[PDB]
Amino acid sequence: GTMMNVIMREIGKKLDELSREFYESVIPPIDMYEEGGELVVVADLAGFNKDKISVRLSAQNELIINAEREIQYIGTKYATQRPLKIHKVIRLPVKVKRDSQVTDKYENGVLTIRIPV
Amino acid sequence: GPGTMMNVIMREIGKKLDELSREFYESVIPPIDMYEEGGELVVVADLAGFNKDKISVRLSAQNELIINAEREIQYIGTKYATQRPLKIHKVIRLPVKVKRDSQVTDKYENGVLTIRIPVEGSVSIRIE
Amino acid sequence: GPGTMMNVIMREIGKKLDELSREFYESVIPPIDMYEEGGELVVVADLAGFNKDKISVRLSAQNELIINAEREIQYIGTKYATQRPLKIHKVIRLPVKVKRDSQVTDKYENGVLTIRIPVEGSVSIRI
Amino acid sequence: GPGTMMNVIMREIGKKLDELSREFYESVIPPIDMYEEGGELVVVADLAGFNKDKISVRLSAQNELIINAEREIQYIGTKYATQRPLKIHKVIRLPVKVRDSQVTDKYENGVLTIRIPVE
Ligand SMILES: [Cl-]
Ligand SMILES: [Cl-]
Ligand SMILES: [Cl-]
Repeated sequence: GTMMNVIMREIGKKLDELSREFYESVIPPIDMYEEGGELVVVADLAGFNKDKISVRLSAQNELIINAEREIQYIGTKYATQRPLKIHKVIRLPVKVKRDSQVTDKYENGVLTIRIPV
Repeated sequence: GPGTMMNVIMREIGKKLDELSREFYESVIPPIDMYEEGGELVVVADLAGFNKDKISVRLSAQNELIINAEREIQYIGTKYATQRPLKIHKVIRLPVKVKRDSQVTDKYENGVLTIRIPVEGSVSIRIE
Repeated sequence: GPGTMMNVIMREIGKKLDELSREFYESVIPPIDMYEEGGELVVVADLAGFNKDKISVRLSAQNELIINAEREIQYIGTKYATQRPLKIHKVIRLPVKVKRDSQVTDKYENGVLTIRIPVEGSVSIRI
Repeated sequence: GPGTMMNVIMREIGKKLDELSREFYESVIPPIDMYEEGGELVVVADLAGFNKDKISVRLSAQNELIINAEREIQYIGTKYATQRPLKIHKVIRLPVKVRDSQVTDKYENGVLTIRIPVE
């Protein structure tokens, strides 16, 4: 549910055995700043397909990042921490114009989003 | 009923875990997948936005894999959130015994670091 | 070896504790002094920045004192911290039985709330 | 230094909100509000029951803002609880950059309101 519950779930773990469920809550970390008249969001979101990443602006001034991937490995599996599904809701600091041109770029695993304000 | 400090503390922990800091991500990133097939151990790590030259992989004498990375991120203008990690030091305990002597391959594509490691199926050799 | 998650969580909570939430202070304000003098129980509460009409005081069936208080912080500007409480509900176990028949007096000055509660009591005898 | 607040809070684990220690409130009082309007930055702190003369504020080398206060409390009777803090030392990290400047404080209704002007 909450972050606290997510994080407390991992409380007795070593740092190399954190659950997938935890990374599905915590990924992606996000940088946010405003420069040149637009609001810029930057996400570390490695190893997804561009057609499998969705970005959304809510009525509620929330930025929603969605991503999905499938991962199947041949052989003996020892750790499967990399997240399959991502759902990141970001409340926006400053109001964004309803009609706007929004730019995004996905490179080197990094998702950069530019929203005019 | 006066209520308890315990609940107060719990409630406050919750608030503090609600938004997570860069230092927190520096300690948990990368998440890894780890699997063995055809006498190879593979580690796959989500490690977006680094330069190949700034990443290091080290195999220790304790059968551990060490992933290191560092970057600089420039912030201009008002900055509301700064979660993305600048420095990475992930220590992974390897599930199977691996051959330090043999050749280790890795690659870095789409933010994903992959490390292929030969597994010891024989008698171990130490070259030092 | 590999770090511990626990230490990470500890570190993460610890460094944020210098700034504590409004809800935390709504839980712990006010601190009180309590002492019996002159056949009445005296409760002294550090409760700054309230309007005297917004403070209310009650006495439970379970021999508790309840100190309620409410206020709104209007202040406009670019906020950096919001620690100060808005609503106060504090329930205090009273160490002696109160005479439920008697008038309770409360004074409020310098943010300090003083409450005097007449109590029931008798000289102890061992014949 | 760091982790001191953790220890302060964790010391009251297992207590009812009824019976929190003086030392707790000594570390935790006062709650503050911080916000900038105009050139000055205003700090509103709930610091009931002090004597204005006894209240001291300085600005630090590290640019932390320091609030000091001391007082005595008097009881005639049987004491059941003494939570109210006697000595207050609050170090506040300043968000805006500092250059020693004029500071204005007004202490009314137990509320300390201070204005600091930063460039
Ligand atoms: Cl959605
Ligand atoms: Cl190392
Ligand atoms: Cl000093």
